[PDB]
Amino acid sequence: QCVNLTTRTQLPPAYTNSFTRGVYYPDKVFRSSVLHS
Amino acid sequence: SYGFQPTNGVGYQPYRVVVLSFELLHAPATVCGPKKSTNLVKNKCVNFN
Ligand SMILES: *[C@@H]1O[C@H](CO)[C@@H](O)[C@H](O)[C@H]1NC(C)=O
Repeated sequence: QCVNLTTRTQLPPAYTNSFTRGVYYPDKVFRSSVLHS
Repeated sequence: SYGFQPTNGVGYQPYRVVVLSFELLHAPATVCGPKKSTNLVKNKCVNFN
């Protein structure tokens, strides 16, 4: 049922700023009230 | 491929090897030993495992 999508009007690229969403919790540890790096 | 023979090779006999790779100091463990548990007595200087 797969088929190439027709009317694929090419569009210019879009950009944005990452701001302040780029991290996670590196480990399974409850370090609290700490400034760990 | 190598010529696996019953006894003609004499040496170079097949070796079934299995390698285990544990991972420690992580999320709560799924595999542990056969040791059993006890109570959780509090407010006392006790050893814990
Ligand atoms: C749609 O086009 C792609 C790219 O040429 C091709 O690989 C695919 O088989 C086509 N699908 C059909 C249903 O013709």
